[PDB]
Amino acid sequence: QELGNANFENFIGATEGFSEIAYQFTSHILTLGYAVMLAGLLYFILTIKNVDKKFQMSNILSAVVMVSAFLLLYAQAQNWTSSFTFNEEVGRYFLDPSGDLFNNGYRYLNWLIDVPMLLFQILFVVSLTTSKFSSVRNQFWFSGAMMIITGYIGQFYEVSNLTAFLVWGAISSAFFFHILWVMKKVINEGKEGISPAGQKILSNIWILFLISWTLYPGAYLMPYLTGVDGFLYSEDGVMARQLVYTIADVSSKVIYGVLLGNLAITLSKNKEL
Amino acid sequence: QELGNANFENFIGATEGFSEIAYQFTSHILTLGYAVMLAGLLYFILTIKNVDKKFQMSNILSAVVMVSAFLLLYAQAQNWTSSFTFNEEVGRYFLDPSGDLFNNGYRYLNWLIDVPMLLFQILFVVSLTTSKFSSVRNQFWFSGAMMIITGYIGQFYEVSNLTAFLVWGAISSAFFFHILWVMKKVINEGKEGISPAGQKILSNIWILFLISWTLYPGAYLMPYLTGVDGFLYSEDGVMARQLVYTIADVSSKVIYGVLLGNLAITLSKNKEL
Amino acid sequence: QELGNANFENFIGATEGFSEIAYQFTSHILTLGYAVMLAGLLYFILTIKNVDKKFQMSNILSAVVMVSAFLLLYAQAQNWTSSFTFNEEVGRYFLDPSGDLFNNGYRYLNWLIDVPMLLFQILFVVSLTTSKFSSVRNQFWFSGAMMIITGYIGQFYEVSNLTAFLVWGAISSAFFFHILWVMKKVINEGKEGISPAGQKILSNIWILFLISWTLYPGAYLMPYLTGVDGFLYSEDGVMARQLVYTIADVSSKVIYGVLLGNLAITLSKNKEL
Amino acid sequence: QELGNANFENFIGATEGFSEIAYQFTSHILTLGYAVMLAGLLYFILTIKNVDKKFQMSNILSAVVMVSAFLLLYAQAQNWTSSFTFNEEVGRYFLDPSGDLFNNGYRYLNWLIDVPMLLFQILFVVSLTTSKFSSVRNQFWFSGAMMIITGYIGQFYEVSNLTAFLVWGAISSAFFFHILWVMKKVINEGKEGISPAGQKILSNIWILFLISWTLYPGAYLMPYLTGVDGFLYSEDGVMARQLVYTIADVSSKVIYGVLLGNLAITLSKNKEL
Amino acid sequence: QELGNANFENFIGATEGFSEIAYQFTSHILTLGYAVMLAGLLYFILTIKNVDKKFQMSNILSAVVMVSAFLLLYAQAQNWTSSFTFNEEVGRYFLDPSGDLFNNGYRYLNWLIDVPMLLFQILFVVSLTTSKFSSVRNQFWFSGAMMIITGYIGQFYEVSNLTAFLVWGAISSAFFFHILWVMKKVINEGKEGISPAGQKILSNIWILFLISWTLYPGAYLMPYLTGVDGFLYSEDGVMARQLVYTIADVSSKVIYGVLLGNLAITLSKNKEL
Ligand SMILES: CCCCCCCC/C=C\CCCCCCCC(=O)OC[C@H](O)CO
Ligand SMILES: CCCCCCCC/C=C\CCCCCCCC(=O)OC[C@H](O)CO
Ligand SMILES: CCCCCCCC/C=C\CCCCCCCC(=O)OC[C@H](O)CO
Ligand SMILES: *C/C=C(C)/C=C/C=C(C)/C=C/C1=C(C)CCCC1(C)C
Ligand SMILES: *C/C=C(C)/C=C/C=C(C)/C=C/C1=C(C)CCCC1(C)C
Ligand SMILES: *C/C=C(C)/C=C/C=C(C)/C=C/C1=C(C)CCCC1(C)C
Ligand SMILES: *C/C=C(C)/C=C/C=C(C)/C=C/C1=C(C)CCCC1(C)C
Ligand SMILES: *C/C=C(C)/C=C/C=C(C)/C=C/C1=C(C)CCCC1(C)C
Ligand SMILES: CCCCCCCCO[C@@H]1O[C@H](CO)[C@@H](O)[C@H](O)[C@H]1O
Ligand SMILES: CCCCCCCCO[C@@H]1O[C@H](CO)[C@@H](O)[C@H](O)[C@H]1O
Ligand SMILES: CCCCCCCCO[C@@H]1O[C@H](CO)[C@@H](O)[C@H](O)[C@H]1O
Ligand SMILES: CCCCCCCCO[C@@H]1O[C@H](CO)[C@@H](O)[C@H](O)[C@H]1O
Ligand SMILES: CCCCCCCCO[C@@H]1O[C@H](CO)[C@@H](O)[C@H](O)[C@H]1O
Ligand code: NA
Ligand code: NA
Ligand code: NA
Ligand code: NA
Ligand code: NA
Ligand code: NA
Ligand code: NA
Ligand code: NA
Ligand code: NA
Ligand code: NA
Repeated sequence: QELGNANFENFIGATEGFSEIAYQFTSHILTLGYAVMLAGLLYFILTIKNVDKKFQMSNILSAVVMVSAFLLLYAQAQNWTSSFTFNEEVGRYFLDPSGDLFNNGYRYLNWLIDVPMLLFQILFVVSLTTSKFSSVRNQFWFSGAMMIITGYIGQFYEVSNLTAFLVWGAISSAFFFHILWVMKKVINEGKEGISPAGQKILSNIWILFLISWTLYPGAYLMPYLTGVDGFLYSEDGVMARQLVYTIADVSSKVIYGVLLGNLAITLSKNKEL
Repeated sequence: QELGNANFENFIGATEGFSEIAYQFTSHILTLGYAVMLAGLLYFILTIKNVDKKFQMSNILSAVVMVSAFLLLYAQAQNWTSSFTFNEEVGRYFLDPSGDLFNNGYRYLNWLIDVPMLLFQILFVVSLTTSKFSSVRNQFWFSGAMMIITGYIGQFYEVSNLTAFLVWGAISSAFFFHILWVMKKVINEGKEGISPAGQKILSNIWILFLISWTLYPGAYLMPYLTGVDGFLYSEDGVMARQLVYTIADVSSKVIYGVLLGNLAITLSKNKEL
Repeated sequence: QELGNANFENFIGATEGFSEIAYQFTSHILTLGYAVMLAGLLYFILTIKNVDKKFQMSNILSAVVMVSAFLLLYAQAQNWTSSFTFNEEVGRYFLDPSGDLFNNGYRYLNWLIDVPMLLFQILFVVSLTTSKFSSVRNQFWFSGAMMIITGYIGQFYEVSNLTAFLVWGAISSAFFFHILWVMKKVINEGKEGISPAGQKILSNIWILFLISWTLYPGAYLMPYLTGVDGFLYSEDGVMARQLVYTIADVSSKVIYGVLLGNLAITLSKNKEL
Repeated sequence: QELGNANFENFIGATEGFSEIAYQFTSHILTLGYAVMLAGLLYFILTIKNVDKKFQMSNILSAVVMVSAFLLLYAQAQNWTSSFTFNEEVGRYFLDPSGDLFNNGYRYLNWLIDVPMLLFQILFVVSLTTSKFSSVRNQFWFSGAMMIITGYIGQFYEVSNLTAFLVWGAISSAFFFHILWVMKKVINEGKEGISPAGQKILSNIWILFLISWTLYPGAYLMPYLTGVDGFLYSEDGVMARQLVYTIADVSSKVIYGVLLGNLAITLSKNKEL
Repeated sequence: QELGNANFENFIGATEGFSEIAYQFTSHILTLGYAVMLAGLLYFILTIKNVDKKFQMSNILSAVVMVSAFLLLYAQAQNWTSSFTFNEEVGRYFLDPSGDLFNNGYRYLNWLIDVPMLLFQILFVVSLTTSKFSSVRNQFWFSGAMMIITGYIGQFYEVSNLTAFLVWGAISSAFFFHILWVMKKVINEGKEGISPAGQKILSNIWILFLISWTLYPGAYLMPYLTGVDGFLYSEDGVMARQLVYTIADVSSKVIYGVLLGNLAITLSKNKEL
């Protein structure tokens, strides 16, 4: 059976198949994912007036990201259940090509919304000092797009061409390091001339950002993090990848948005928190 | 046939199958469930302005839980009708593995929204005295997460390994007892320095909370509450489990939210009821 | 063919099948049903501020019922088209058990929202005199639940056990008569000490309530209202039942809600009719 | 192949089948239809505050009609693609009875919302001089209902019984002429005592109303407007019917609603166009 | 096999089929498309109050376009995955006629919303000088309709009749040039009597408009832009066409709407950027 430039989920599914626990867990974690995003959409809309007018764009951009993430995770939850079907003889779920092959690439192109908007929205809460707004925005958006597109190309080859997978991944990582660099400056400048309570929130935002964003390259490498024929090149690695994505999605989008909202409240003249 | 680590609904469905009443009732009760949650979402949004600004976060968190519960019960309603198909020869509904096995685990991971948010929202209505907000929140969220995850692992073994089922269930129960303990403190402190009308509502909330939350471990054990080859290890137990879930869902999420809203009104300077 | 405890729609569908007109009409009338409810949801939300704050809960409860009725009629519309499939050889639609048997019981459990909320909402518009709010509410909700649950059990036996059908129906009818009794008291007390305009609307509400609610037991009996092998034990009775449900649904939920809104306007100090 | 009392789309589909252009166009025009209605729903809600309070009910009733038309055209768009399936051997789309026969009757029962509400809403913008509001409303609603129900019965016989088709159509046309008569009076009285700009809009509304509403009986007769075995008794007539419906739907519901909104603005003390 | 007047996607799909990358990418880019539009819908609604009342109609018309584009791209995303199915033997996705042939014509008829509304909305932000509002609107709408309808007819013949394809395309292009001419006048008059900041935004809008709108005829010609049996008459051309549509959709609808919003803010007495 030729699968070509397909994600490793399809190779595990076509050879060993998935146990009840592996198949059900992956469905459950994607379902939790899209439920969090629709709940988050409601939260960010309903709390718009908790902050001064100038900060409300951050709530709006959080809502924009919630719409993207809800739609994508809802679609992927259906893609999972469509791509793997129970075999009564062996009692496992095997690749069902009539559902299409499963592909994580759905996430990557939707990041062309998420990444630009997540990076942009902090610039509506913090005030820059030494950095120029337009310059930070342009660097975030350029490096964001390049990081996503190079990684997108890479993940198609995660089984078919390990070399292409690692080279494209390495190129993507360079743009990622640039984003980390710029965001660190933005957090530092944001701390300047605000209450200590605001400064503490920005310290928390930086840690959240660094960990949550690093989880995505972690999900990229997941199948090979225990090397060739390792523990993770298995249904266990399939489960781990979607779990890491869901932790990263909730952390990078919802918790990030909530912390920015809390910062906006502290910076708001009327509001106290 | 080989079903592995699957819920007992699939064993009943694959051996005896379900009568018209058992199959239809389970579909009906899940449909009522998701209808209550979407109706509740509308209620919590439309009543936001019935309470002082400081209490409105409770309405918002109720709405967040309604989104989670609606999405999950809607999905599970479809999962039920997909997993069991009419056999014309015998006139009963039998396991249809092309629909996937039925799994209650969908509920468990979505509780990672419901439980944390339900426990959190009371802290936006009552005032603590001796207990610290952040400390109560952290205990609720840590013990809530551990209770859910341990029970989640357990329910996969409810047929395949009764020992694992009972041990994981027992560990989960310990975290549950801790939650009951902390919530009792919160209700007691909440009663201090408020009107007798408010105190009565908090007394009602405690009883509602204790009964509604205890129904979940009840649903966990349901198939075995009449022992080996008991009355409940049957389509009658399948019906009973989803009925208990729906009573618990409506009670723990909607009625809880309504009572908290009514408490917020009594604590609101402008508002009266 | 063995259908067990199934609604008579399935017996007609499995024996005679449905003509184009019978099949299409039943689909059309259910589609009109769910369209009216979603349109009504929009109407009740958009007119909230047309009445004094104290009356707005009636708009909210109308909206809650609209959500329930929309969801249920939308689901039942799909259930109808799934349960009956065209046979090319004879040119009629026959029972397709792969879609599941058709069951009116979906409506019954959703009445656990509709009935309690419809009975409750009038208590936010009229003022009681001799009766206590909590007492009327409790009687409405207790007798409402018992009426629904006993009728729900009954309708499963409408073909398989005419005796059980009529006995459960009779028990349900007793609870219905109690509801009619309590609602008559509520209307009488509501008329006391209000404008003639208000009194006229309450007279209209009583007639609407009495006729619209009585249509439901009419739908229950429909197949047998022309006796054994009568005109209505046919596709014509199948059509008649869903037509009566749709007239009852629109009358009891939407028109009732509109009249209560109009009553609220007349009782509103700020608002004018 | 026995189709019985079915619309002519099914006879063309079962005999000649549909070319790529005929099948795709019909799908496209229904898709445009439902898109216009959901976009219109948003427009009528967002512009509510552009007119004086007394005129806002017209926006609300426009929104109500948008909900009905969106739901119906969305359902019919799916019904079209379900009822006709590609035959690879000849490269045409043929009747697929597993999808159900296609029926325009879906539209007719939903007109029980559209027609009453479209006729009603003008009475919240114009002021009558000779005519009583309640009397005009009752005439519109009675004649609207009778026009719809008689036409609904007729269209089932458009192939099976040309005589029934034409007689029911003729009876329906009588009620239609009554509606045209009453609406002409309403427009004339509406022009009395308003600005010339308002009078011009009402002149436009009358022309729009007369043409857009006459398109519906045009769609009814479409297959036979070129006589027996004429050009229109073909895939070309199938296309023409749905095109005429979509022009009529957009004109009678959206453009009508926009012109009424524009009239309301001119009659509004605060507002100007 | 015989495909008749069908888009070239179906010819590639039926002969060579699509690689994993070609099939998945096309699905991903359409998914991004509809996600951007629903996120944009939320953005345009939530930012309505960021501009003076007189400019808010531009936000409303942006929202209207978002509804159209979301619905269309969502439907087309499903049409793509329905029209091509994995062949296990060769590991490619081939035409699945049971899903219907794929057709870009869905986009064209929905442009009867998008094009008229996009051209109209600028007239609620800029002030004309020498040109009449009604005259510019009428020219936009007439030439817009003719451009769309002629191109719509053309694209059905892109394989079956290259001559019809190029002639209808040429006629469509003439109406397009007229639109470019009128929009240039509108931009010029719009620049008169506004701040240099406003003039810069209008310069950007003109460039965006010219490039984004020209991408549509580019997508029309895509398969033949490398001549007969060129590189683009392939899965690579299929990918390129949907990529160009998505870039054009985001640019012409969302970015255009955002720039108009930014212009409205600069022209707003209360607000500043
Ligand atoms: C055994 C087979 C025969 C069965 C035939 C049944 C006949 C039922 C007739 C009337 C229902 C009256 C029920 C009483 C309603 C109780 C209301 C209630 O529970 O609320 C009390 C309220 O609080 C006050 O203070
Ligand atoms: C076959 C090759 C195609 C040739 C390419 C044609 C391009 C120009 C088309 C039309 C120009 C004028 C059309 C204007 C249509 C009416 C709108 C209008 O100008 O009227 C406004 C009214 O006067 C209120 O002020
Ligand atoms: C802005 C986003 C766009 C990104 C999407 C990329 C898709 C590339 C599309 C077109 C390039 C091809 C231009 C064609 C120029 C070559 C002409 C040619 O090859 O000659 C024709 C042939 O030789 C005579 O028979
Ligand atoms: C919610 C969406 C977010 C925050 C997306 C973030 C995505 C990344 C940080 C992706 C990074 C990658 C690498 C650093 C290397 C491998 C390829 C990527 C794109 C997964
Ligand atoms: C609406 C969601 C709610 C209130 C969820 C509550 C869940 C529980 C209280 C679960 C408790 C469990 C045990 C104590 C033992 C067995 C495993 C669990 C997780 C079902
Ligand atoms: C919109 C929902 C409403 C108003 C539901 C009303 C339901 C009833 C009045 C049901 C009555 C019944 C009987 C009195 C006898 C037979 C069984 C029932 C439940 C259909
Ligand atoms: C959007 C809904 C509208 C405006 C509905 C209008 C429907 C009609 C004017 C129908 C008229 C008919 C006749 C006059 C004869 C044939 C049967 C009808 C019902 C199509
Ligand atoms: C978002 C929708 C937009 C902006 C649509 C624009 C459509 C066009 C500019 C279409 C132009 C065409 C030609 C100039 C020639 C070929 C046929 C068309 C219709 C694609
Ligand atoms: C930085 C992390 C990258 C480490 C690369 C590890 C090389 C993995 O090696 C690969 O493992 C697969 C599954 O085990 C095998 O099927 C492949 O044949 C093999 O190339
Ligand atoms: C704390 C409540 C747990 C009670 C444990 C009951 C033990 C049931 O025992 C189990 O019952 C099943 C169904 O009858 C049988 O199929 C199994 O063989 C048997 O092990
Ligand atoms: C309306 C309340 C009383 C109704 C009782 C009517 C008795 C119905 O009688 C039933 O009729 C069915 C269809 O005709 C038959 O198939 C059954 O054999 C017969 O028991
Ligand atoms: C007012 C318009 C009514 C005209 C009705 C006359 C047309 C009836 O002609 C019908 O045409 C069908 C297809 O062309 C044939 O299949 C039928 O046999 C024939 O009766
Ligand atoms: C202005 C751009 C239009 C250029 C028209 C080029 C003519 C293309 O020629 C066509 O190429 C197809 C694909 O290779 C072939 O299948 C056709 O047989 C051939 O007619
Ligand atoms: Na599956
Ligand atoms: Na598929
Ligand atoms: Na089923
Ligand atoms: Na499946
Ligand atoms: Na069907
Ligand atoms: Na089924
Ligand atoms: Na089709
Ligand atoms: Na079907
Ligand atoms: Na596919
Ligand atoms: Na199909």
